[PDB]
Amino acid sequence: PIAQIHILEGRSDEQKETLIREVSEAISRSLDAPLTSVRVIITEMAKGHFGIGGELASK
Ligand SMILES: *[C@H](CF)CC(=O)C(=O)O
Repeated sequence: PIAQIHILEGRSDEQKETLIREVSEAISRSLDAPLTSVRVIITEMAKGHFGIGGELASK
């Protein structure tokens, strides 16, 4: 399994490392998939690069 997670910029390294660990564990547990088979990619979005309803995250 390969997971990619788009999140807004601004979080600490430590919190991102938690995200990676906890998502990986959830995938492994859910699927009975070996933990070493699980890859996670965190993709940070600049606040001026994410829209909801046509309005920026930076607003
Ligand atoms: C997760 C993607 F299907 C499995 C994988 O990449 C692997 O078996 O190494």
